[PDB]
Amino acid sequence: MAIYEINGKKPRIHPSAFVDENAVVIGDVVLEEKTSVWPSAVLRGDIEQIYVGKYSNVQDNVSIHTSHGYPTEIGEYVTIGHNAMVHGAKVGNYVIIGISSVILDGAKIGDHVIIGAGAVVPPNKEIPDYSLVLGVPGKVVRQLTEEEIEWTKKNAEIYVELAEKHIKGRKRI
Amino acid sequence: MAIYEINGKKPRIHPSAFVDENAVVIGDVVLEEKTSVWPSAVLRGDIEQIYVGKYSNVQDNVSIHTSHGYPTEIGEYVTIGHNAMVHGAKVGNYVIIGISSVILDGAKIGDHVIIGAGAVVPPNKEIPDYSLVLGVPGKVVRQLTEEEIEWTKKNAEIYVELAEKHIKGRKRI
Amino acid sequence: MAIYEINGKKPRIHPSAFVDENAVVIGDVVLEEKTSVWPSAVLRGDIEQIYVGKYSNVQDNVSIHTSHGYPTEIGEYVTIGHNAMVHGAKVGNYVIIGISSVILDGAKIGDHVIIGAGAVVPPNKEIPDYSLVLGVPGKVVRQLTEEEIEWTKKNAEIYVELAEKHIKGRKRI
Ligand SMILES: [Ca+2]
Ligand SMILES: [Ca+2]
Ligand SMILES: [Ca+2]
Ligand SMILES: [Ca+2]
Ligand SMILES: [Ca+2]
Ligand SMILES: [Ca+2]
Ligand SMILES: [Ca+2]
Ligand SMILES: [Ca+2]
Ligand SMILES: [Cl-]
Ligand SMILES: [Cl-]
Ligand SMILES: [Cl-]
Ligand SMILES: [Zn+2]
Ligand SMILES: [Zn+2]
Ligand SMILES: [Zn+2]
Repeated sequence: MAIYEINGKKPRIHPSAFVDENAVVIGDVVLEEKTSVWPSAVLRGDIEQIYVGKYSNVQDNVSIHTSHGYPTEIGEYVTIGHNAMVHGAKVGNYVIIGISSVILDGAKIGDHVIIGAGAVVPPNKEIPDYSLVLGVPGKVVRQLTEEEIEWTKKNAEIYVELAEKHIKGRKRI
Repeated sequence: MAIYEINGKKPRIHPSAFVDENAVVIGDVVLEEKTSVWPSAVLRGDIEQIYVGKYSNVQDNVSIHTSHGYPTEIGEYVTIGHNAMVHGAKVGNYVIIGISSVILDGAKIGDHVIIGAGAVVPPNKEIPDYSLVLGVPGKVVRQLTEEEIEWTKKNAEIYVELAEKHIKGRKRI
Repeated sequence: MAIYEINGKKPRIHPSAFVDENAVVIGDVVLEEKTSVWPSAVLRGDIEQIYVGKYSNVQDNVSIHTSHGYPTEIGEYVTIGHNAMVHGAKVGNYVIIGISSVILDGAKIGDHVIIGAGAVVPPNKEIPDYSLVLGVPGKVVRQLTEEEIEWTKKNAEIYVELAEKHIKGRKRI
């Protein structure tokens, strides 16, 4: 994307990662292998670090930030849905963060979790593995089905391929 | 906006359309006559096509995407509110998509419909004509009034004029 | 940010304000001393004026707009959270607009108010001072605590310092 350093920090971006030139990555941000950051997404690492694990995607118009003492750590095969916002939270592996949802400071999202579109996970809220979270404040309404569990990985894999397609075939006109 | 092709697809944009240079239009996207795409809006046509009918506007920080087998088709005189997100859905004519609302895959929004701000239309949800939709999950709470019906067109017309004003009078400083 | 005039209006920006180059400021917009506009934020002053008072911040992916007869006026020490949207509303001093929340036309937000993440303040809704607002439609659920009241200022002060850090230490790479 448009990539920036701020005072002593430069983003650490794996060569295989896709960062749309219209995305904004600033400071203390780590993007691992096969990650992807889409148009208009903002990863502002000007306070605590923002870490994005392997095979994870940060979709269009998403914002990721932190609070003092609350870094944002994202696991592997994580899908951060369009227009969602993650703030100073810990997100496990195989997690689908719903479109336009919000994850607040201190929250701990387990593995194989789906956060519904528009849901808001309150500060310090701990979400167990295999949970479906809906509402504002977000509640665990039930456990995921086998189909949804397979989807928590599939969604991310689709993006890994999409990222490569953009890396190789995008052309500004 | 910042316009891009991806592998064999180039956006088809009508000469009268306004696409803010800060918007992002990629791939298989069709923008008809008198449409407008505002700052920070993202129309990513990298899977299925995104079609935007005549006199329709896609406001600031909006994201439009699709899923395999689920293209996004927008009708005429449609207002896609600031920060809203439309994903693989069919939207009819004279529809006001509320600010920061979400329309999910397979949804079919009828004509002369108003989706409230922050509402979430679930996947495959069918919304009848003349409906007011509120909530998460979005429910049809009542039919529109005559004033609201006239507004479903007026809102779009205001934007058609606004688009022309920007086309002719915008200047970067 | 990317700054623009539209027909006779040029933004009035105080020398001390920070406007990220990835933000979009258009037309009739006033940004006072020590204000800050972050990446992907959009302040579109193409209808009525958008005024942002001293020490206030407009975070990443936020959109601010107006309606005919409804300008947007923001007071001092106001924090407009990531991905929030303010439309033709009046916001007082020491107000925290929650992440991904929505403030609609004609709304009047009092001083020392916290709007919860994802909440939607309905058109013409008046929120009294020292209120905590939650829900859709947004309701005053209780008065703020002393800690929250001190936070309504602290949040903004953190940003004033952050803005200066970016003004002096940002570097594109
Ligand atoms: Ca390695
Ligand atoms: Ca944006
Ligand atoms: Ca948003
Ligand atoms: Ca390969
Ligand atoms: Ca024609
Ligand atoms: Ca004309
Ligand atoms: Ca002064
Ligand atoms: Ca100083
Ligand atoms: Cl729970
Ligand atoms: Cl219904
Ligand atoms: Cl109330
Ligand atoms: Zn923040
Ligand atoms: Zn998508
Ligand atoms: Zn508007």
